[PDB]
Amino acid sequence: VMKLESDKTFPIMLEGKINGYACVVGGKLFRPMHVEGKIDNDVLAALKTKKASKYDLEYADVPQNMRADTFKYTHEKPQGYYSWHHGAVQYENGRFTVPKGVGAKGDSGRPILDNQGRVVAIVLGGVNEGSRTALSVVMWNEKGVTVKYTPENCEQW
Amino acid sequence: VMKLESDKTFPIMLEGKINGYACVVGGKLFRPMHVEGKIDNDVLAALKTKKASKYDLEYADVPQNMRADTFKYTHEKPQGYYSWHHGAVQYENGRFTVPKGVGAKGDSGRPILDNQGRVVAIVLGGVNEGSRTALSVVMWNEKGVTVKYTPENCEQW
Amino acid sequence: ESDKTFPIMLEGKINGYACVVGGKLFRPMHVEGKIDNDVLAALKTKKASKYDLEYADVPQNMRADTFKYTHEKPQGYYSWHHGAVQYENGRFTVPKGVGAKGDSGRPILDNQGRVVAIVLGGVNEGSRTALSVVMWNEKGVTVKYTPENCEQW
Repeated sequence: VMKLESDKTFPIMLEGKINGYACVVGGKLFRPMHVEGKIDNDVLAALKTKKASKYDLEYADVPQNMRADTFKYTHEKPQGYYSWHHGAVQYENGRFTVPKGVGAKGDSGRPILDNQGRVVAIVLGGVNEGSRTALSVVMWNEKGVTVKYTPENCEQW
Repeated sequence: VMKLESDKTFPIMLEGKINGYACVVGGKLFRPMHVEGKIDNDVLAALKTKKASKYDLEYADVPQNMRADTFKYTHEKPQGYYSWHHGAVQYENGRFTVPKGVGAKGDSGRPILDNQGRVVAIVLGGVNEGSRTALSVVMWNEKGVTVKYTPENCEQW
Repeated sequence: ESDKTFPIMLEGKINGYACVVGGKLFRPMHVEGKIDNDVLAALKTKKASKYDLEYADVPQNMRADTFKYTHEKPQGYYSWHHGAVQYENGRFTVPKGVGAKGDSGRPILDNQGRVVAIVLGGVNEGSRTALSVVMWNEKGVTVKYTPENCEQW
């Protein structure tokens, strides 16, 4: 039994450029609503999406054959660190932050993960606040309720 | 357990039981006047309501943080079928009907929706007329004017 | 048996190789072209970017006719299409002047003919050339090792 985890995030192409990302979490597929482009994946690109303006997210149910190859998600956000494509992600007092100079237009849609490989949030954008850059994200509390958090003067990515 | 859609109808409690429902439509919260009890949502339960005896409806503007996530309504009511918590609702000859045995005390305030998810009416009560049971409701016409219809010998739910 | 690794054709040349290991088809992600086998060439692959690989579950009527792999990498000699390979310090090495563009995808086997790693690239380090590979540990976990300044093949 060879367990090779496959990509669960996919670049959204626009004018031949990576304008953001989509990902599959909990049998669903998500993409930031403010981000335009075509998912670099035929199968997923064809799926019709329901829109949730409140969360700047569009989503669709992933095909049956993919139901088992998606990110698991959790509400557990103890203060400490997590990871995302660019590296270390800090979580403290309800805000996710990354190092100054990391993160810019194009990262919208990237997931944030705990050490157990579980998704704790999806990035929508950010803003530099001194030595750190605070992120705008979609998260989830214990009840499964989706919550969107956006920092002061945030910039959509 | 991911919840992407917000609730739009909320039960009204009275002595531990559900006595009726309130719902958010067009940025406003509606509640049947004849129904007493506390809305099971602290923010909505505290809003000061404006009364309109004629329509047996109480209402108040929803706080902006919820204005966007409320039902869309319409005056379009072509003869045919609609839906509500209990199932198929028929609309013919200017009145809504449901099968016998469906609809009772506790259903006042529930909305009836069209296939596009828009609210066409709010239930205030009903009366059995044989194989079918006729509903009392408040609807909306062209001018956006609220209109109330009550079958013969109706009884408030 | 005998054909478990196939060439990946591009513009008429062999840009690399694909192989079936443990009921799965493997193909380097940085290698473009079509597998030299309609059956494998027809399967839809999933991307495994962290490992620079693309794979697909081979059909059932084939799972038994594919390479058998192992995590067992005891210091010693191994083999591949170009000859001897040495495993020492969690690193696979080949003699200098051996291995280059077109080898990505080739498997390395133990004395029992079991795959122990798939070649992704390599970088010369004097008399020996260090290989970048994809392998497995004592837990069935797929791993990717890449030497410094490793050029893709």
